Amino acid sequence: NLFVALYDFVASGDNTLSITKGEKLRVLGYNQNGEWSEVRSKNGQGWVPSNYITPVN
Repeated sequence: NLFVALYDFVASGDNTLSITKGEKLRVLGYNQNGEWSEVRSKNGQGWVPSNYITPVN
């Protein structure tokens, strides 16, 4: 189901994705240890730290 950004995140190059607080996100998957999440947003697709997002219930 759908996700939201909890904080602003500035991409640090590579395939990380900048997101801003309140932004809607779709979660595509997790990394090798689960601490990063691959997400799809308006700005596009990339990785953000998992603790920056929460599923909306």
